[PDB]
Amino acid sequence: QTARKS
Amino acid sequence: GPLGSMVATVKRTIRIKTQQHILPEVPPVENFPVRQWSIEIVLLDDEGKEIPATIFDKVIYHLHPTFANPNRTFTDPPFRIEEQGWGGFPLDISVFLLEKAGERKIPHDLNFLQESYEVEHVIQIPLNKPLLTEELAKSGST
Repeated sequence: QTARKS
Repeated sequence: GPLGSMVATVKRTIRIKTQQHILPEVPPVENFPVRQWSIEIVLLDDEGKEIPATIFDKVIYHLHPTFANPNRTFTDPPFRIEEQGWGGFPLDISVFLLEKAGERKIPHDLNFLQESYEVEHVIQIPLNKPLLTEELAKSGST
């Protein structure tokens, strides 16, 4: 749920 | 308080509505699942009720550069975009007011912290374009 891109 | 030319404007609250869920049939990317996600935009009236955001004749979602053709244009409320991906990201939503009254860049964050979540943003809108002013009357005082 906290996955984020760069 | 407003100053100078910004006195001749009204504030309206926009609500950005985001939903997302995992797509199991898509292979995870580096063990991260791929999710389908959607963003829509509505306008709130003086009482807080959602109404179609007809004060915009165009919305452009400026997606993270990992998306193909990442600038996605929509012309009809609620300007719903649907995409798939594996990571959240900040994204600017350009909303274009009627009668060339102006672009507003609304900062959004697309994330997977909830299955669905809503964020409100206040924008300032000029009162010098007759068709826009008439449209603005639907959502409150002008």
